[PDB]
Amino acid sequence: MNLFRKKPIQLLMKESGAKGASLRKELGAFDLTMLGIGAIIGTGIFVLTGVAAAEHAGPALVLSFILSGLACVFAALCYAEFASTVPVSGSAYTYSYATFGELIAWILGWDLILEYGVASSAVAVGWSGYFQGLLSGELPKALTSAYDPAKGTFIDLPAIIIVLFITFLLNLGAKKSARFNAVIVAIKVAVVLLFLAVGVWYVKPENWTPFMPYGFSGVATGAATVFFAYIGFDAVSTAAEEVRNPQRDMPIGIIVSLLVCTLLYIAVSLVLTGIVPYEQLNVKNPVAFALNYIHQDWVAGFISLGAIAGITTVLLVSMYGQTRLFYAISRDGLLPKVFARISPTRQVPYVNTWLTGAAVAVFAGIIPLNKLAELTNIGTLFAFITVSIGVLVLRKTQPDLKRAFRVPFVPVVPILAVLFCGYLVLQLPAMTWIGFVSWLLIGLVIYFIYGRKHSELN
Amino acid sequence: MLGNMNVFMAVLGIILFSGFLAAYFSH
Ligand SMILES: CC(C)CCC[C@@H](C)[C@H]1CC[C@H]2[C@@H]3CC=C4C[C@@H](O)CC[C@]4(C)[C@H]3CC[C@]12C
Ligand SMILES: CCCCCCCC/C=C\CCCCCCCC(=O)OC[C@H](O)CO
Ligand SMILES: NC(=[NH2+])NCCC[C@H](N)C(=O)O
Repeated sequence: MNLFRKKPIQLLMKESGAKGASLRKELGAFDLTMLGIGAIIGTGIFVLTGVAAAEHAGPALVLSFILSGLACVFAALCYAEFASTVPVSGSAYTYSYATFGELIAWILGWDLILEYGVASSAVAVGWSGYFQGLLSGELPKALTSAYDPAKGTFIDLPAIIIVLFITFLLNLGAKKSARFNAVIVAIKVAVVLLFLAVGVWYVKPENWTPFMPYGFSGVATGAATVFFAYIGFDAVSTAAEEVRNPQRDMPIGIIVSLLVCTLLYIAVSLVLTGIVPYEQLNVKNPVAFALNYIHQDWVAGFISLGAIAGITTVLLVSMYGQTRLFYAISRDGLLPKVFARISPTRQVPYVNTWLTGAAVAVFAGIIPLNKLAELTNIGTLFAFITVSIGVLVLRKTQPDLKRAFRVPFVPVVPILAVLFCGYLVLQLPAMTWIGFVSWLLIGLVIYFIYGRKHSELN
Repeated sequence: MLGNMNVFMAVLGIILFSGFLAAYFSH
């Protein structure tokens, strides 16, 4: 940690308390688990499982989910202790600002500004696949159905439309309902269980026999791909102002949501590859494709509808997590403060959701899903590594702190989170480093020409 | 958290009931 102006935890309580003073707190460990599951299950399991099975691991994609799941478990425990120690309405940016400080907080924040954005484009691309697949059986123009390659398509229009629709939704700001959230999440969980219950009757173990055709090398490169599917448990700390006793219900919501998805993910990979041979799984809607391939067409409509109504929740959470990140970074002074009128004569701090949304809408319509997922994955992995180290830093500096939940084993588990994650980063392409490093160099320039012009310069 | 646990289990069973129903009338 270089050039550290740590934010005092007392100051984070005052901001999370002033913003959440009018809000009614009544959420529990179940509502927070719905907030986690509703932000995890999406394009990663519904779409990326097909490409990862076909071209990375094969039937051994279950080991890819176990290795990738193990990395997220160790990292989720670190996020949990931060949510238990710093129970503020903030994520890895607010945690790094209190443990490392300014420079590390800005790099991670600048890293997350992109990670939430590229993931928003990635979630919408997979959403466009299931929406188009559900329509056929109809089809739009052939030139407006995917990214721009050498033969076929120009722009992904459905992915563009759903982004501008969620941008229109977040602009209105309909008061989110805790009961409405549990319904949409249960739709997602039931159709995943519906696939597993129906699909188990059609599993031929012959489709498992070439278990590791690409070897463990392909198991590892697939683990970095479906690592995308586990992201979302960090969104539990969003409603930190609306929880009675956040010190213990937020760690519960984080871990319980992740472990539930891990079991469902391990189950889907085994059934999906057991039904369809892995070579035929490279398709935009593998779960709906698996039900069609095996003559269960009527159920493939249910799963396609639950995916349409379920993936659209991950997109709402992702773009909000990016919008709220602009609100917090500019509040800390590291970005220019924008303002707009909320009443005819009362102006408030403003973040242009139509510009951040239009930027997401562009990339969702021209970039293929495998690239957006990989670029999202390098951003999430570095943010995961920083938090896993920050726990050990917060253990050494400020040890006598209130920790309702604390990581099981003091050094071993956070170190394992770092090694597991850092091993996954090595299995990503080198071109993913191009857009990621050059993005950090742009932010590193911003910090040394404007970052030291903030609410903590003095 | 109280009543929301029921609305979760309800529509979960409603979807699985209709899903189990459609899967029986196929192939
Ligand atoms: C809890 C789970 C595992 C069991 C309930 C799921 C439902 C959907 C199951 C239970 C019995 C199943 C049926 C049993 C036998 C056959 C014949 C064969 O052609 C496969 C399809 C078909 C017609 C199955 C379709 C799915 C089915 C109706
Ligand atoms: C029967 C239907 C009745 C519907 C009645 C209206 C229900 C809310 C409307 C839209 C949902 C999108 C709300 C968008 C604003 C909430 C922001 C958001 O999603 O934030 C992420 C949060 O952590 C988790 O939602
Ligand atoms: N902050 C993020 N990177 N969010 C991405 C959420 C992706 C989600 N797990 C899915 O598979 O759809």
